[PDB]
Amino acid sequence: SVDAFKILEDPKWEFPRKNLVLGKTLGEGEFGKVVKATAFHLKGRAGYTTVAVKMLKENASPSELRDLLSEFNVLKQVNHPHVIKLYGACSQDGPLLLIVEYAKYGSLRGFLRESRKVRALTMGDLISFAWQISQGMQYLAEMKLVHRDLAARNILVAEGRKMKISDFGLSRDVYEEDSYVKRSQGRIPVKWMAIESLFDHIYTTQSDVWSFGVLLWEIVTLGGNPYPGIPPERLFNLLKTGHRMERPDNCSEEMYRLMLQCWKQEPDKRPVFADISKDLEKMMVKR
Ligand SMILES: CC(=O)N1CCN([C@H]2C[C@H](n3cc(-c4ccc(Cl)c(N)c4)c4c(N)ncnc43)C2)CC1
Ligand SMILES: [Cl-]
Repeated sequence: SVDAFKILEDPKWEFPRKNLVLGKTLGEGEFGKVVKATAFHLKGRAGYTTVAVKMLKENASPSELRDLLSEFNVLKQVNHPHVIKLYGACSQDGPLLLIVEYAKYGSLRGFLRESRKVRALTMGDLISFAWQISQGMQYLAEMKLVHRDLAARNILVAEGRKMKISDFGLSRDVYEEDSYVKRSQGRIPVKWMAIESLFDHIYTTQSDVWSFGVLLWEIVTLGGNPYPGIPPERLFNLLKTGHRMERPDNCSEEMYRLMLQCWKQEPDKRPVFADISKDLEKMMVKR
């Protein structure tokens, strides 16, 4: 009935728009506009706190609001150190604003791309990043939740070079809830899509392991674009015929072995994030 525009008000998460000073735009993707801000008297006590506010673009489409609200409810449920922390919101009688943790160093891909022309990033730094994101995904899988997109773009980096999983707009439950859900078709970048997602549109938690395998590639390549040059059809055939991405330039032999474990044909035989987090710690403790 009620048009999707009208949003419900959650009492715990509603923050006064009067107690918020917006500022410099941090980015404006298809997800929406995110600006830097600081909020006074946030979560009880007592001073101001520098945050980041996502919002609708000036030319927002209904699906953008539908996904921004689908991003809201997922952020409400989850609370984890390596998952960007939702601090508040501004829904009623005004533009919808999501007050979220401020991860200064920016998108992980932007963090990796900036460093290779310039800060110095050791190899031990990269395995720590994947180990951080493995724990965060481990937490989300313990919530029995699929994140779907998972890429070096959607991962954030906070103060002290700490990872924060973000962009929960496309998330879905591994076991469905709504009796009638409108499925958001073909929104995931084909290169990060698991073979089954390409084949049968199935986005499981083991599919996010496939996504994590591509993410590992992005990290070690420092922002590299996966499967270069290949069009969409040629990629589907490549994965169907059996080929994957080859061992990247200056990547560990046991690290590349893990990447192929995530691109296994059968999702049933794919390592789980809890058993992946142990594989990444074993890599650092040697060094
Ligand atoms: C086109 C494209 O591929 N781009 C790459 C990603 N860019 C994002 C803006 C920047 N960003 C975002 C957030 C943020 C805050 C709340 C939420 Cl709910 C979400 N999802 C994210 C954020 C932050 N808390 N602190 C610092 N920077 C931040 C990364 C946009 C452009
Ligand atoms: Cl974003």
